[PDB]
Amino acid sequence: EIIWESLSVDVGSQGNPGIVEYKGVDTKTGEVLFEREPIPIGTNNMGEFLAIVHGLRYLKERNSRKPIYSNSQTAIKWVKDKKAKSTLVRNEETALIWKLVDEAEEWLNTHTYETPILKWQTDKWGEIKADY
Amino acid sequence: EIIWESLSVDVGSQGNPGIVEYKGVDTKTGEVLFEREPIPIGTNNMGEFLAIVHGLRYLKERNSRKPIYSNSQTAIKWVKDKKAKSTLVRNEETALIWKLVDEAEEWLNTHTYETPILKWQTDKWGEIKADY
DNA sequence: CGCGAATCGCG
DNA sequence: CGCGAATCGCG
Repeated sequence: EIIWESLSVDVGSQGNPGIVEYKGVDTKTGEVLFEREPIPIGTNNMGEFLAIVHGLRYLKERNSRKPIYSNSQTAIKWVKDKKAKSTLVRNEETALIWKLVDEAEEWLNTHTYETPILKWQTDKWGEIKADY
Repeated sequence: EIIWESLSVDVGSQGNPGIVEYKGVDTKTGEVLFEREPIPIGTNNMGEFLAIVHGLRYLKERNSRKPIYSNSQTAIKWVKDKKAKSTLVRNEETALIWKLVDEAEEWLNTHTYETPILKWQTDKWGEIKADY
């Protein structure tokens, strides 16, 4: 079952592709540990991929042993693969989200980390904490 | 139902990826109208994509009004899209099949053709004629 | 509404 | 055996 001493990372979109944001919350207290303000164009999967890698950087900085939960099979797999296999066109309007994704991949390719990245089982455990 | 005055195009593989060949046969008489000798490395889908575009070039040359049948949803869609969305790595060993695919796409991009490309319904009509 | 992973026919 | 199109959870 559930490690409550953990970080849950969630993405917020509505229109997909469209404005995307994300945050990292303490799984137990719901305390917001980091948040990214709205990016004008991205996809759910790119935003959740960024949320996971930001969570990794955040916990590594803090020397934390906590795991990360995500409800996204896709973003967990992209993090494992060190590759975000997004279909989002690369153009002037998507340049920011692609720059951030590209740089998150480079981070993954050049650092080690011990944080377990675990799948949040929404059908058994309810909504990921503080789900947008 | 079935237009018997037509061309059926089929691919032959075994190992996929692996040696690939294809041919075009008269749907009715089974007469072999063209055949490509074995290409040492390709995939089923790339071979069937080539078989369809070869069939188009063959019939156009002959001023023929005949349709082409294929049992491949994938190769029909790649021909429609004028793009073969193969995952086959581009390396020294796959250079020949990729050169042929690239040149078949260019053909599609630079010619018009009236040949209908129709899906062969194997579950109702049995095996595509002269199936390898 | 769209995004992508996980889940048939074909040789 | 693998190749790709057609066919769930998530916000």
